[PDB]
Amino acid sequence: AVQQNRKSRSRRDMRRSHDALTENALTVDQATGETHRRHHVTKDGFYRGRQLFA
Amino acid sequence: MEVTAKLRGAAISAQKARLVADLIRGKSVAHALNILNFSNKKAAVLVKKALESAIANAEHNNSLDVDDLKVSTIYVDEGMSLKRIMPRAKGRADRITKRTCHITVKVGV
Amino acid sequence: MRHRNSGVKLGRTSSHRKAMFQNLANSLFEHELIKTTLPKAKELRRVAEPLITLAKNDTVANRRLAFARTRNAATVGKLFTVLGPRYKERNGGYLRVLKAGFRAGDAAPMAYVELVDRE
Amino acid sequence: MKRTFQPSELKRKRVHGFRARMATKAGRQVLARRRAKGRHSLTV
RNA sequence: UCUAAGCGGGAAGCCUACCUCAAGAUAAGAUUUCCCUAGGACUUUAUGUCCUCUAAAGAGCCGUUCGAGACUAGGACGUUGAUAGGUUGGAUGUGGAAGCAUAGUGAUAUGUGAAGCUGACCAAUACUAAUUGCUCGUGAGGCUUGACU
RNA sequence: GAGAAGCAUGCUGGAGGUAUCAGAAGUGCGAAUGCUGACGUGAGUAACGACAAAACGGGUGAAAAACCCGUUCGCCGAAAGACCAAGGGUUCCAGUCCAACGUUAAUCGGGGCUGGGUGAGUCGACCCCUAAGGCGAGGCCGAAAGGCGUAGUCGAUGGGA
RNA sequence: CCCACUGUCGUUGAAAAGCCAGGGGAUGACUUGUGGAUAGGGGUGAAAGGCUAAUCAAGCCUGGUGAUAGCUGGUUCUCCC
RNA sequence: GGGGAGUGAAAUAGAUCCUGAAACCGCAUGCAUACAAGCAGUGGGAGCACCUUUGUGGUGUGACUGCGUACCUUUUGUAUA
Ligand SMILES: [Mg+2]
Ligand SMILES: [Mg+2]
Ligand SMILES: [Mg+2]
Ligand SMILES: [Mg+2]
Ligand SMILES: [Mg+2]
Ligand SMILES: [Mg+2]
Ligand SMILES: [Mg+2]
Ligand SMILES: [Mg+2]
Ligand SMILES: [Mg+2]
Ligand SMILES: [Mg+2]
Ligand SMILES: [Mg+2]
Ligand SMILES: [Mg+2]
Ligand SMILES: [Mg+2]
Ligand SMILES: [Mg+2]
Ligand SMILES: [Mg+2]
Ligand SMILES: [Mg+2]
Ligand SMILES: [Mg+2]
Ligand SMILES: [Mg+2]
Ligand SMILES: [Mg+2]
Ligand SMILES: [Mg+2]
Ligand SMILES: [Mg+2]
Ligand SMILES: [Mg+2]
Ligand SMILES: [Mg+2]
Ligand SMILES: [Mg+2]
Ligand SMILES: [Mg+2]
Ligand SMILES: [Mg+2]
Ligand SMILES: [Mg+2]
Ligand SMILES: [Mg+2]
Ligand SMILES: [Mg+2]
Ligand SMILES: [Mg+2]
Ligand SMILES: [Mg+2]
Ligand SMILES: [Mg+2]
Ligand SMILES: [Mg+2]
Ligand SMILES: [Mg+2]
Ligand SMILES: [Mg+2]
Ligand SMILES: [Mg+2]
Ligand SMILES: [Mg+2]
Ligand SMILES: [Mg+2]
Repeated sequence: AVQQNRKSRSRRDMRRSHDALTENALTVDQATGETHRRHHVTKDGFYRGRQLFA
Repeated sequence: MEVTAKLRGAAISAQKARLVADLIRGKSVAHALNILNFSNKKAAVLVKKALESAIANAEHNNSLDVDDLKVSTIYVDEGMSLKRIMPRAKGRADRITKRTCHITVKVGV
Repeated sequence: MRHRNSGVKLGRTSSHRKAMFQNLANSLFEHELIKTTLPKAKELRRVAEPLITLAKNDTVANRRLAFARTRNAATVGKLFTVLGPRYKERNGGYLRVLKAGFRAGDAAPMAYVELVDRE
Repeated sequence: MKRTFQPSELKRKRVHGFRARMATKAGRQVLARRRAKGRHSLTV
């Protein structure tokens, strides 16, 4: 139910050794020149040579 | 020469912000701005605010060029907590600490 | 186990799920471009393309089927006058699902759903 | 669950008020005590 | 005289034998195949450092997904494409749709017609979505002995 | 220096400190399930309070799953609707703000700030009348303090335009 | 409407006594609002030592009071015999 | 919320504002650490890094190795589970 001894600050940092974040897949849409998330519509509505909500 | 920006009193804990601060430490300023732009974490917004402020200070007060800049230093410290009460079952009461942080960015060529 | 099973649950009862997908189909047929979550968008194809396939033949039984399945007279009128004759010579694939980032208050993956030859 | 307080303002005054305490000797001693201690409110 | 020397038989038991795992077996094994062969300075003089040039074989991120799955990992595919959805045909289940016509006072019955509808199945089919990409991974791999050259 | 300890000096600090020899003590802390404050481990883990249920388009905004407008879907309907008494005390309405408060965000709010808002011969209270019960001039009783009670006077939950 | 016989759940609860599904009484020795009376060795009790403000084989608050404890715990700098 | 400018003797004297300790939590540099079993020290002792001198010097780290079951209390007697 509960610990008998407190955890050292070393064993607490050893558990967090898998807690790191990674980056996303970002590409340059040289149809428009901007940076965008791969396979996603850009911030203003562009994708692979088409524009939504002109 | 490093140019500094401080964001004192962010309403997040330092353990949550250190994860985003580890992602951009030592990178070029444009790449770090991209990483922060396309993040779903809440600490990314505050860290992007502090980084934008450091770039503006470097270019206005010190008159530096931006494509040469780097995120040379960044670290997160703890702020002062807010103490609150949470009623529990059977008449018991727990103490809630609402945590705070200080973000410090240093941009340099 | 889930071997070779189709359909979603999406946290709802069967009847709520049916009602929600019918509502989505009606909204799509009216506006022709809507924004939803990606798991809701990919299951909407399986609900909304059969209605267009059905509206390609304008008989009284087909229109009564479309009304039993949409319960919306404006949608039935738009299917058998506009949408059916537009795709009369297209062999399926009348929608388009496009990933569109994440929701602010939620961090939920979102998508655009649009009709193919709109505007 | 029904709890113990169950307020009524007439009964509050008739059990604990100023005239109730002034109508006996031990109540006048309650009032003398509470004036010696410096309370900002003598009674309920 | 079965034992002291020497030579044997003997059980669902032991070791093999059958199935599964297994080189972190730190002694980290083997076999087939594939990839990398640019220049300058330089001194803490050695698998030494610095600057331009280079970025392979491959792996991963991402996407469409699975008879694989808690998250992972693992399998398949990403336009020179059937990976998923839809579309078209088939199969299956249910059991005689709607409209119309006829017979009947009516409930209803009959014909049109085993009709209409039919999740997850089989087969075809680029109609929709699998992109223009990015990151990692280098530039022949110390020394000493002994054999072949 | 045998020890409790002492001496010198760099940095910070910004106004007091004190030899020697006597004198007086709130004179030395690790423990008392000791007392007060602060901060850890558990752990970014359990949980986010009725299984009535949501979806989309537009607006405003720095930012919208949650606010406003619209179009649909769903739930209660002897209650999850309307109204009095008690209790509370401005929560009511408008403009404006979003730090804290709201188990998430909030542009919203029963939150902050600035103004506004409750109109009676007939509704109610007060008022006249009394029940139970209280207090009670004189009076009876009691070391004192005090107890009971007559005439009276109060006291609605009941009677009176 | 008043009650509380059984069971599952809940037991750092939605809750310091509940929910849900069933259960009993339901014109009476009934249920209930408002006001009042009884006060601690006392009251009240179709009686279980029950209740008397989440407290009952003698309520709570202040005082006597720093009660007493042949019991348990704790007791702080250095050196020498 | 900060960065310049400006005030002031002083701004890590800037309003949570004299001084600013410890527990606790970061970032940076050096060395060690992914074939090895236990109160984490102690006696040895190689290597590396930085200062310095021409060192049988100083500072940090510590491969490998002998020995080694916390403190208080109470007990005949406690690593004591
Ligand atoms: Mg650390
Ligand atoms: Mg409570
Ligand atoms: Mg499948
Ligand atoms: Mg869910
Ligand atoms: Mg139903
Ligand atoms: Mg078919
Ligand atoms: Mg039918
Ligand atoms: Mg003392
Ligand atoms: Mg202490
Ligand atoms: Mg202590
Ligand atoms: Mg755990
Ligand atoms: Mg868990
Ligand atoms: Mg959970
Ligand atoms: Mg809720
Ligand atoms: Mg009913
Ligand atoms: Mg109501
Ligand atoms: Mg209001
Ligand atoms: Mg909030
Ligand atoms: Mg208000
Ligand atoms: Mg009056
Ligand atoms: Mg009397
Ligand atoms: Mg008298
Ligand atoms: Mg009267
Ligand atoms: Mg009345
Ligand atoms: Mg029940
Ligand atoms: Mg009955
Ligand atoms: Mg008593
Ligand atoms: Mg008596
Ligand atoms: Mg007694
Ligand atoms: Mg004492
Ligand atoms: Mg200072
Ligand atoms: Mg200070
Ligand atoms: Mg090793
Ligand atoms: Mg061990
Ligand atoms: Mg003993
Ligand atoms: Mg013993
Ligand atoms: Mg021993
Ligand atoms: Mg043990």
